[PDB]
Amino acid sequence: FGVKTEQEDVLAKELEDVNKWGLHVFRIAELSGNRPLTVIMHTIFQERDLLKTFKIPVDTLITYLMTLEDHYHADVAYHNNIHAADVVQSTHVLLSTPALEAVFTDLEILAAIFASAIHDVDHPGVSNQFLINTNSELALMYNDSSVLENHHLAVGFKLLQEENCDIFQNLTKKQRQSLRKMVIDIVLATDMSKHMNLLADLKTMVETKKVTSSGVLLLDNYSDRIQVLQNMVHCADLSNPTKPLQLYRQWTDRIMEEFFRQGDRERERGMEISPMCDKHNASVEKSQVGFIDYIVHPLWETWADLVHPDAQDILDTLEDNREWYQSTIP
Ligand SMILES: COc1ccc(C2=NN(C3CCCCCC3)C(=O)C2(C)C)cc1OCCCCOc1ccc(-c2nnn[nH]2)cc1
Ligand SMILES: [Mg+2]
Ligand SMILES: [Mg+2]
Ligand SMILES: [Zn+2]
Repeated sequence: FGVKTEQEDVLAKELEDVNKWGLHVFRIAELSGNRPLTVIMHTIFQERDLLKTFKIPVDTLITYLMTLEDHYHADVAYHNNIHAADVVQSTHVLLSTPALEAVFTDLEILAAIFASAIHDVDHPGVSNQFLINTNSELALMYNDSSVLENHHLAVGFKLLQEENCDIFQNLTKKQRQSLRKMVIDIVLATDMSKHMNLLADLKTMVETKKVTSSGVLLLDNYSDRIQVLQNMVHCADLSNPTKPLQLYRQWTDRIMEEFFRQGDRERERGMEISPMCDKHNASVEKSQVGFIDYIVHPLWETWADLVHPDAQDILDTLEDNREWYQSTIP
């Protein structure tokens, strides 16, 4: 044929939901043969006309995406290619919000989506602090500073150097330097050690908010533009509790598998077991309510204020999920 396979058709039908919060990302992972990041990135690049805008050869895009997807670990429960695909797709929906219409350049949009795609690549499924405490090679290479996030960037960029992988080959040096700086600034902002300063800056921006040509945010300097993109990808990274409950609970199962495996490695080595990593002293439900109350709701309430009323349904889902987890605590 020159026509898709029946499995390719069922996948194409699921990918019609790519512009919606609550995409069936686990179903896309199954239908694509464990290629959700490649098919979601390819769909988004075609939808936003990024191949034409950036003169990206389609074979180069697909080669890079498969290579990037292959550097995520299928034997890590949470920080895998499905999480990367989910953050990409969630960023893509946030970039389309009414309040940001015509705000960002094509290069800023490419930076946010590419950053989302690479932001956890080659994640070993243990925390920065675990890597530091174990004298791991990664912690030594990055001098204990944003160890994982430095690594994700270095890998994401180094893979551009593999055979037919340079998706930026037709960008000018000016475009490449601007893109690279923005991608670095965004992925380094995914380190949870930066969360309280990012949130403080987002709150300051909401308090001093300006809108222009009616209803659209005014961002007239790099500091403000990069801060919104950093907070946007950080919101996407912390989006699991804002999703329909069938999706959220799969994310909770996966993060707790990864945390409990780290806690097993800590216990067996005589280390202090990290917060929420002890399967013998766990409350999954209390931990989700704490996560929402102290991290996810303060961030998403502030994001919702910046883009008000655009994120009202996302904030309502978060509040409903929080009440659901609270109601299951013995
Ligand atoms: C779908 O689910 C989760 C997805 C991801 C995480 C993460 N978590 N983090 C780190 C976040 C910071 C806390 C440590 C964990 C690591 C990541 O790097 C990431 C990987 C972002 C976690 C998910 O949920 C698992 C429950 C954690 C409970 O998080 C909290 C926080 C705060 C208080 C609190 N404060 N004051 N009083 N209580 C209680 C509980
Ligand atoms: Mg592995
Ligand atoms: Mg990360
Ligand atoms: Zn992540």
